[PDB]
Amino acid sequence: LLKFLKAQTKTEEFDAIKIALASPDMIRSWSFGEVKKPETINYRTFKPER
Amino acid sequence: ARVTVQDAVEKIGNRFDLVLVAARRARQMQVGGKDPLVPEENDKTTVIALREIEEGLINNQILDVRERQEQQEQ
Amino acid sequence: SCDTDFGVCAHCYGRDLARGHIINKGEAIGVIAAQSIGEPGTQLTM
Amino acid sequence: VKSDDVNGRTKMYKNIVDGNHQMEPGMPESFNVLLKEIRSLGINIELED
Amino acid sequence: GGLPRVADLFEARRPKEPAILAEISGIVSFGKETKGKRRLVITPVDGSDPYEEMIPKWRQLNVFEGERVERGDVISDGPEAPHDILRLRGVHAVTRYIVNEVQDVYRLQGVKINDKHIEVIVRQMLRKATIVNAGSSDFLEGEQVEYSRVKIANRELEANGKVGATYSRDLLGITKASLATESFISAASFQETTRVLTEAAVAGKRDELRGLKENVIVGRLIPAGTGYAYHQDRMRRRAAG
Amino acid sequence: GHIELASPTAHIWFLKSLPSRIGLLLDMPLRDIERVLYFESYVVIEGGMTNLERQQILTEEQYLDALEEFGDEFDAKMGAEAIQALLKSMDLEQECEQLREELNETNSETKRKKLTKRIKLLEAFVQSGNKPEWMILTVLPVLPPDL
Amino acid sequence: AKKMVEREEAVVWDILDEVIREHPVLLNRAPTLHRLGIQAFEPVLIEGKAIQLHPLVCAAYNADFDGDQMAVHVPLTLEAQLEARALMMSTNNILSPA
RNA sequence: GCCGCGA
DNA sequence: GAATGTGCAACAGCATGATCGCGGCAAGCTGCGTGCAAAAGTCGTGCCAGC
Ligand SMILES: [Mg+2]
Ligand SMILES: [Zn+2]
Repeated sequence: LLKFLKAQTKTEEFDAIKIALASPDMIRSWSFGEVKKPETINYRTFKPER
Repeated sequence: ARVTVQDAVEKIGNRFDLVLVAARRARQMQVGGKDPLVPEENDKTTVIALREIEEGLINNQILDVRERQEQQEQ
Repeated sequence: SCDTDFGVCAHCYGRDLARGHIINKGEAIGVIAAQSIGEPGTQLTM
Repeated sequence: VKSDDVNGRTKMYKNIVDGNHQMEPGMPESFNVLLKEIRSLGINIELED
Repeated sequence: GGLPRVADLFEARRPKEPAILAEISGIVSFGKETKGKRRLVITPVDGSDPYEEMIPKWRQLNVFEGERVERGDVISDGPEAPHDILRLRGVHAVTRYIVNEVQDVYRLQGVKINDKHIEVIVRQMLRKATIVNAGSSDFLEGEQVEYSRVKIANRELEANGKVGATYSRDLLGITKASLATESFISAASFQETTRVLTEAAVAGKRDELRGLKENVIVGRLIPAGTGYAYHQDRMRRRAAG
Repeated sequence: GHIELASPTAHIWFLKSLPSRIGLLLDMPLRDIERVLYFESYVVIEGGMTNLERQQILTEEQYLDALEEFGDEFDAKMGAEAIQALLKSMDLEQECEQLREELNETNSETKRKKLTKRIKLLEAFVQSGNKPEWMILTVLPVLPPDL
Repeated sequence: AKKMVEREEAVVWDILDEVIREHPVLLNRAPTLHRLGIQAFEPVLIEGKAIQLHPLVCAAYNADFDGDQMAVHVPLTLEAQLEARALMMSTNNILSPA
């Protein structure tokens, strides 16, 4: 489970940029999670929020 | 050294394809596995390729047939 | 009146003003024309 | 290869130090940033194959 | 005068006082039920389909008699808009008018500019033809002249030659003909980006990166100069699958 | 990432523009839609049995009057949820066919431009695979932190 | 190599002269109006801090020596070097494309 | 971001 | 002879207004609280192993 490259393979062949409206399902597909707290960084630990 | 490239322009006339041909020849003579066909005057490979084009012993057709010959040799 | 699609013929466009020869394929003539027209104007007396 | 190619810059530097003068271009990060901004709106933009 | 007029000429802005023109046969008719609305309703029979025009009477009429007024003749004096020249006189006339008029500004101030450069930009103003016929999936819309010419040629090549639809060529300003390009990546990097993105989003269109600005934004080789050779080889690969 | 709004909101991109997509897609003026979008007026939907129209712009007082008189069969919502419901309830194909029938049956230079613009937008919507209900969003994406 | 470049020994200057020999470099002035406002040149090393520009091209640059400044870009690619030598060189563009 | 400055 | 729509003009809102450099400042600092289980960490205390 070694010798893997992702930065190099991130350059994928492409053409014809396409633009359309974003469905809620597609937006959730983009999303890796849900944000619920307005705070960003706590000063008690100098670490990002949960 | 070549101050002007008009002779290279008139050897094969596009002013655009000669850039590609000279870049290919410079790559061949720079990355290795090739030697200049014109006496080397301590100048860089770019002008050596341009002078080879100007003197008429480097063009697209003979470069392609050279690629074929070295491909068939191996 | 070039009649060609997506570009201009090398004959309908005359010789390029930079060199005595006729213009060759692949020359971006639109940018050259726009720069030629817009280079003055800074000296036009409005 | 001069401004926004994160790996292109390093590849170009390595080639020049080697002495290759090879381009090996890539995808500028500015356009990826622009795509992320546009997707952050209600607009979906993507690259076709 | 001056040179806020090179911009005005290229913007194709109609002047304050247009000079109306006539049709093939401008027979004298004076007025016809002019009444309150305008005055001097000219009704040239021209054999068939008379061309009714309305004049607000604030402008005098030059040609009193019939005199067999031909198409494009000046019925009333005044500065003529370039739009009317294209409709009535032809494509060549609008190029001759724009080129001569814009060269007046440059020649007065001692500036030498070749006529080809002005004609090249005029060509970019002479796209987006409007169809006045039907049959070939086109009807009263603004469509690229290149697409219309290509579709007509294919239709004319086949047996069904009557499917070809006649078109009317339009003249747009440089600020307007730029935003009317069929590719959304360009024309959104120049002017109002909010408007272009909404129309591009609802239409679900594609850019295809055919021009110079798109490839510059993406970072590929532009399809011009040295990059023209690379782009041509790629096209054959896509065509050949 | 994303955030769920727990209540549909209207995209400022489409509602506020001189050629407003939803405005000319609903055959209603920008003043009325911008008015319902801030709860100051109600829009009723359906109500075929009652005398209320499909796109009525009845205000609050008219809402209480209808509730006293019509009671049931009157479905009106104040927020963008009503806009979403009446966007979903629309049948694009039959509306486009009716618009084309009206355009070819009656010729008038005043209504011709509006009919052509509406049919063009409807054709683009049906052919592009988009859905009008996606115009107003219930889930909001957020930018990556490093940007 | 990095340390000896920082120390700037004489052989470093000799190698810099060797590298500079026939590598074109393209100079441009700030308000690039037409395509002649950016031109390729063969560099010659001078013991100073100001760029020495050939007078005959100044009319093309709209540049006068009363405080003007110009920027230098290195075409660090074989294709870029050929393009600078064959398309950008001052000896190449003598007639203006207007 | 303001303020001043060079072509 | 009164009635019904099409053209039309004033009007309010949107979008834009050259490029590349240099030097200095002044900020911009952001939002609880709560009482308890539940957990985790800590401190005073005693332990064996090395010199
Ligand atoms: Mg000066
Ligand atoms: Zn032609």
